[PDB]
Amino acid sequence: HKRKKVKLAVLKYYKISRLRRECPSDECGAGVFMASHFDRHYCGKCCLTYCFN
Amino acid sequence: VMDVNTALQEVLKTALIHDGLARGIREAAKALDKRQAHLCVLASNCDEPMYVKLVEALCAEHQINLIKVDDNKKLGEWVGLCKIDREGKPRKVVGCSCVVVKDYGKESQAKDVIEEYFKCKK
Ligand SMILES: [Zn+2]
Repeated sequence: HKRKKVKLAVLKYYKISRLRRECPSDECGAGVFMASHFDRHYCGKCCLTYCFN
Repeated sequence: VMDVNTALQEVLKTALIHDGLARGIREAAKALDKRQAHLCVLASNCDEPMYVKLVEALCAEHQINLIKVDDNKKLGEWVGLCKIDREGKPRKVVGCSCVVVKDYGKESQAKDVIEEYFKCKK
């Protein structure tokens, strides 16, 4: 078996009130959004993984 | 007469050939947030209300000039994501709702959008 990537209809991170945070990095930021998992935060292109308990 | 339609075609082609055209909504989002925009235009033929509303809010945030095109497919043809197919009329056109000009690229007849800016200012 191989992984079949799942598709999402649209992006809804906004309402201007953002609904996710942004990767504090030199290369990227203010427009790239950090994944909000059930426990941690994680930035896709850079791998910054702000864990929070 | 040099109207905003022909001048819009001109500036969009010139943005494309100098690789300063961000087509889509995700690219339009990150480009608009990065404050690297010069112009934005959205299509009237969008049934989704959240798309148009989001584009209005995001463009209103930095107060950039706004144009309409009234046809998703026409705007897709203009921005250039199509195959010519040996003729002026192309096939399998992909709809493009929003597109943001990252860079004008070449300053040829760039004044016309600013002329239209004054026309809205009036
Ligand atoms: Zn990052």
